Amino acid sequence: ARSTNTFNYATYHTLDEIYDFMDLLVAQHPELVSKLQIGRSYEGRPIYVLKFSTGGSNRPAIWIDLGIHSREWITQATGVWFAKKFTENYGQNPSFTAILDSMDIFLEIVTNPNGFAFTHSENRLWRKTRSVTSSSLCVGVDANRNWDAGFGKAGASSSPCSETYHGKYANSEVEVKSIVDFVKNHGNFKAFLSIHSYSQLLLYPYGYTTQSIPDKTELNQVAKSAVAALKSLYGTSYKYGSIITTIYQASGGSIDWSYNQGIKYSFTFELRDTGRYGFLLPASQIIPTAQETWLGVLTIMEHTVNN
Ligand SMILES: NC(=O)N[C@@H](Cc1ccccc1)C(=O)O
Ligand SMILES: [Zn+2]
Repeated sequence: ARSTNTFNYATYHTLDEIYDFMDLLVAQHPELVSKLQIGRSYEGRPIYVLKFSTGGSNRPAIWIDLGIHSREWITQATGVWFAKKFTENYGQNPSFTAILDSMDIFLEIVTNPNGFAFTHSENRLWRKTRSVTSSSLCVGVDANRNWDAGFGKAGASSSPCSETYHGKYANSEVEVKSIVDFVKNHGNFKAFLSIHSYSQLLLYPYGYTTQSIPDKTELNQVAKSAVAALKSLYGTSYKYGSIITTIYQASGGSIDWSYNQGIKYSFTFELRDTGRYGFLLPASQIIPTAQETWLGVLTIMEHTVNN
């Protein structure tokens, strides 16, 4: 309510509640976290990113986004928990402290604010953005089919009414371009993590082509380690591998774009579960999901620091 220590992390929140949370966190830890507005949504809502930094100019950074697909509520809920955990473990956990003393972490909890608000007021299963385009009565674009990586190719739909519609052209969605511009301007990101649900998978590039990435051997081992770490908590089983070999051919995905930009440690997490609840995961699983996911994320971060 009026203190991140009183905030209920075991329940799902609205857009306003999450945004308020950000202000409270920043007010409580001014020396560690700051709120940056990287753009505005199609409908004009501000797009915020939380920057966790210990100092420095343009220290190598880790990017983490959640909620690019509005209906995957477990992701924004995990992002809120992550934000609080960062402030609790710095100075207490030797590994994480080491990470923050040398790198910055950028966390975008609500990557698709228009769609998120829509899931709360009209359609709980909305997945796309909220932009409208003349030649169609259908609304929205699949933000994770809109990136400049094999755009328009197999793995995305060309019909505006489709849940996987890629849009008119790469980066047409302001929600996507806002991230692209910020990452490009920064120029020093070392890791790029995009979180989704559901399926319990840890994926690496590529999704748009069957071509194997040059760093396949290293990324596969990093994923193997992260999955083992995540499983150690509650025994949750995750599969891992390239997007195209694990799920299916998908074009215009964020991770493929970031990897092609030279950001080697690009991974997408697909959280719980494997279909029993799907997108409607019970609130009682928020904390356990967040706790185990953190172990997998920390593993990737550790590798990035020492590499
Ligand atoms: N559940 C869910 O959203 N799955 C992802 C799969 C994916 C991951 C990374 C790149 C491309 C595609 C989707 O965007 O459809
Ligand atoms: Zn998704």
